Amino acid sequence: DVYAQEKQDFVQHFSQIVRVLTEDEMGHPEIGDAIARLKEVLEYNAIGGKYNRGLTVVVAFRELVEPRKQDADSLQRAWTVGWCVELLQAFFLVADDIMDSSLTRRGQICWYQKPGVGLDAINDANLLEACIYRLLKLYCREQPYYLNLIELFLQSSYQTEIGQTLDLLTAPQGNVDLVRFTEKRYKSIVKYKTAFYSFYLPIAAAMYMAGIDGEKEHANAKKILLEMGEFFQIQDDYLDLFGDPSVTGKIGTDIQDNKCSWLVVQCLQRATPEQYQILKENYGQKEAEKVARVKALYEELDLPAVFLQYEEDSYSHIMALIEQYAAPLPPAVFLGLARKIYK
Amino acid sequence: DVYAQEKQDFVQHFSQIVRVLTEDEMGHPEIGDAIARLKEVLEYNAIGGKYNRGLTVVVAFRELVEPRKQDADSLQRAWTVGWCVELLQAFFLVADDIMDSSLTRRGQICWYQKPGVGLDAINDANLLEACIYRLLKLYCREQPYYLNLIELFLQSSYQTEIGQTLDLLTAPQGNVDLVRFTEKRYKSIVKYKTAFYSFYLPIAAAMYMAGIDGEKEHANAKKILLEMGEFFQIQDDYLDLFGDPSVTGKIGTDIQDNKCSWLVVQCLQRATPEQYQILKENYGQKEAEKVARVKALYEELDLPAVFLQYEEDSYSHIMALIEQYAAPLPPAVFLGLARKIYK
Ligand SMILES: O=C(O)Cn1c(C(=O)NCP(=O)(O)O)cc2ccc3ccccc3c21
Ligand SMILES: O=C(O)Cn1c(C(=O)NCP(=O)(O)O)cc2ccc3ccccc3c21
Repeated sequence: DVYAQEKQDFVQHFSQIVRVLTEDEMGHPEIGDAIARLKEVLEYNAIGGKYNRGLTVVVAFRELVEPRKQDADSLQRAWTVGWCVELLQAFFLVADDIMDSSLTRRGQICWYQKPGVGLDAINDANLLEACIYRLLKLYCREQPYYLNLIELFLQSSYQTEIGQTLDLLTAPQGNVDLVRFTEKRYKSIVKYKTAFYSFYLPIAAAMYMAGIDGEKEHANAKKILLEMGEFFQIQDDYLDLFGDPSVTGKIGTDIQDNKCSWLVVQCLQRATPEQYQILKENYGQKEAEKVARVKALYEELDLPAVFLQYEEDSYSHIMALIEQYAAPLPPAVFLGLARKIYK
Repeated sequence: DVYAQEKQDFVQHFSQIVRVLTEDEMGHPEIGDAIARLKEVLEYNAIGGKYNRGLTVVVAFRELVEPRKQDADSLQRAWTVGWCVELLQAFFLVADDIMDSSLTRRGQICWYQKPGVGLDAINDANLLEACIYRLLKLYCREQPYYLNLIELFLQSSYQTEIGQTLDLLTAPQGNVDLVRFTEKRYKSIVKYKTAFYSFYLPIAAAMYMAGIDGEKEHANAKKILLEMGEFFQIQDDYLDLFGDPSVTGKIGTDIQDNKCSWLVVQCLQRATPEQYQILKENYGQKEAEKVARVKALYEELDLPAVFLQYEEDSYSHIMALIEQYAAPLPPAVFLGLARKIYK
């Protein structure tokens, strides 16, 4: 697989990414100690995940570009830009983990939870953000898509930040209100907090690198990718509760955390006044006796079937979008991504 | 005064800055609630300070530009770019306040300390950062210095972030170590965390807007401004303990907070082994009986006189730099700034 294959070269390029970002220490040894911490920040936070968003940039670049323009440098820039997406993600996860008072990320202790870190991780998160642009300058300054990538990563940060503000306003840290749990809000949080940075940003970066800078091509790609974003999160929320924790490699947290999940949204859309009250109680509770009750109400409301139906219609919808908006790009750009997301 | 005069127009432009940043709500009412919070973030965090860094951009722009090129739009962009510096500063202060577990900023409750905020202020700090670039795109996209300003604000964020990492490594939250309190470190923290963003960034922004984009002109300006930065912080640390709290409008916190202040650095440079131990005890302590002891040791070591001597040599040094590096810029750019900083 394009992904399974290149995952090695992508992860092996990280050694250079680090060497390169820890090279301004040469002229200024005065800040060596801060760069030593900056190294530790990257090693701990950019490494450990699936690298799929970062890999998408590499994969999409190969697919969008004529094989003769794929020289040593072009690929060095594709891996780098791929890494910038991972670095952007590392910056959000470090900060999101602080904000939601989390204990683990990828089964490991959250960076801020590590001794000697704590709220210093707020600065660490900022340094991860700074590196996107440091690399972008180091590898793409002379490229004609340079300004386009800076603006893309910047728009992408803003979009996520807006999404996060929306999420935070919707599900506060100790507020059992389901009035603000509307589908219009769920769809909105997903567009801003996840869909944009996870699906639009990686393909869009490759597009700019390929010379595809047109507003219409990007609008067409944005149309397709944002809908893939929407499904990804809906499936993520379904799998959170009904997924097999062996294959998923994670156990259900959603209900216990008062999350505006797709499941609750649907539950709230299809619930008798008493069923609303049953939820109004058991939601946001750490107690296994209470978590079991919601799981049971969702099941009673045939949400696994409502999800199955949604998955069918969604894949049917994405194909319609790919048909309509992929042109003039290679449909494979989108088809490859959809295959990895759907089942 | 250029400052005292324009402070009104600068502060009155903030109403537009806000209107403009809260205008993407028109096409997307779906995120209205997040923008409503985004409004509250700006009103609370960008307003309330002296606006001197922001004002420097306006003042320097007028001084660097031929009065005929100063049309409605040019000034609208100068006020905006001025505001971006304030927004950059707002982003650091919100985050620094969280990190150092502070109670007040400009005598008012810290944004994060306000009910319903807390660590959500980490995201708020990011939104303040996002706005720099949102405004930059809104007002300067079509200007030839556009990319130069994005890179400037970005380099400036990185520099401060590095400075902050350095500071955090030097003075941890409950670590009485004076081994790392060297002058080389003090000078380093000051260059990165303050001098760059406070003095280089504002003048540099005006320079780019004026067409002054040359590496040498910027190196020459950087030479002068970074030294002004160094004094500013040294005076800030002196005034922290020995300033009249009426005129200063602030009371001494430094010693109680284990800060790598200029005073301690000098105290440590000129201290008998027993004087080292006297400090090793009383420093980082909240007790007024212990804070009085350090104040008394500094006095014993004639640091107010060591500072007076430093101020004299420093002003003498800045004038030498202005003589050597201001050309071809108007020396008044630098002279005006120095007058406001020195006594
Ligand atoms: O990485 C993920 O969370 C999901 N994911 C997966 C995935 O984990 N599939 C299950 P597996 O790794 O066990 O075989 C693949 C893949 C590809 C491209 C992507 C782009 C944006 C966002 C996600 C993406 C993505
Ligand atoms: O605003 C400040 O903290 C200091 N400050 C002052 C100042 O407060 N002077 C005392 P005052 O307001 O009571 O008369 C002025 C002035 C000007 C340009 C500056 C540029 C970068 C950084 C600081 C600056 C600056």
